[PDB]
Amino acid sequence: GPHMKGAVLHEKPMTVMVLTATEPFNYKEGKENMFHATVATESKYYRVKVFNMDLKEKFTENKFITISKYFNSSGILEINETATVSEAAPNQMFEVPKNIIRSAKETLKISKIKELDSGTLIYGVFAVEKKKVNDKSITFKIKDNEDNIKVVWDKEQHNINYEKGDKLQLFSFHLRKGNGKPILHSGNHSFIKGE
Amino acid sequence: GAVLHEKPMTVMVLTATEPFNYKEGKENMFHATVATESKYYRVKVFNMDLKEKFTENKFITISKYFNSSGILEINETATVSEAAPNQMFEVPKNIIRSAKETLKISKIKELDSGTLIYGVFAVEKKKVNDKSITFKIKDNEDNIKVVWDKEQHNINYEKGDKLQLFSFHLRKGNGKPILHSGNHSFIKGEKL
DNA sequence: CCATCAAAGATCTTTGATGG
DNA sequence: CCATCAAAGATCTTTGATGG
Repeated sequence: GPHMKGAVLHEKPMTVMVLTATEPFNYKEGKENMFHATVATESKYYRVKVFNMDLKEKFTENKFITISKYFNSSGILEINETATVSEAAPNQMFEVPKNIIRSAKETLKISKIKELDSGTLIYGVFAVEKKKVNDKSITFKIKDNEDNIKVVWDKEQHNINYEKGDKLQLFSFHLRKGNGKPILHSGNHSFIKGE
Repeated sequence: GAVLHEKPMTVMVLTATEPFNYKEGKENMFHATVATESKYYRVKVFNMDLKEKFTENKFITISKYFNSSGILEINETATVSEAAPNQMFEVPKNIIRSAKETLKISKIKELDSGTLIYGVFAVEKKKVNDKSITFKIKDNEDNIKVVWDKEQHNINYEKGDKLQLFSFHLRKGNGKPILHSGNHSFIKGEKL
């Protein structure tokens, strides 16, 4: 089945414009690489997790593609081996509204992130106040104008590309509210990179 | 701070442990318990030349020793002699019994953080961690966690056994009282 | 009934208070 | 201005709730 549990299959074809995509990366040892992308329709942007590396080229910025038999997990799309992805016909193309492009690249305030439900996937670019390397984890204190929060990565550390002073790019991190002590924690598909 | 007592005191030796390594690069130490006519004292001995002197029921006269909040500490600068008969005496039965008794855990929990704790307790559970070994000990009223993080070698006691503790430190932090190993801590046990 | 992953809690490391 | 050492704080593990 889908890499995201509970994800629902959508057979109906949908045409999107690719806004951005990450390099592929190893998310789990012994498994094929994945990448993250953001795509948009005339009315909505979607975060997308792509598990078929045949599709690297099709996820080029500003390209229009038609996707079918993809999975939807709480608004996050998953494209795996069973999906069909083709280049869109010129007649299937459209203009993405500016507000949608803007929202797709925006990062929520940390204070607002903290109000979301536990388990919500968090994406964004944040200033780093401190980085701490431990044996079983790397932690970051990230911050903005108004607030700060801890980011916890407990996965393989070798391939993280982050340099002192960089802003931190987060993809698919999980909000954990704990009990008034919230953090962002890596999960199965999380990706982290300096900007 | 510990108080130096230059004047001689004659005591009877009640019990003493075998010597053990308490700190890397240091001479061994042992624990003992001794008594006068009127009081018992727990004792820490750091001069191993004195081990034969600390045999059960022996009367010894101690001088230039330290009293550290009720615990006597005997190092190289102390003088320890065999007592003269005229300094010998009878240790009353209630003093000997008090020397051997263990505080209820419910009373231990009320003491100040940092108080040194000794006693014999039933073991309820043992857990081995990466860098510590912990035990749950109990009596008829209460239970408490013991933490050993000094050497990470096997402590071969488990549920049903009895654990004898020497100079463990009470920590109350977080409203969660524990007994924690410290500089001079030692564990003996009775296998089941 | 395993797998998941967040909440709860234990363990481990750092800080800070105290004294000599 | 070392040495202790317990609390605070951070990391790490265990537990418990959910869902295919």
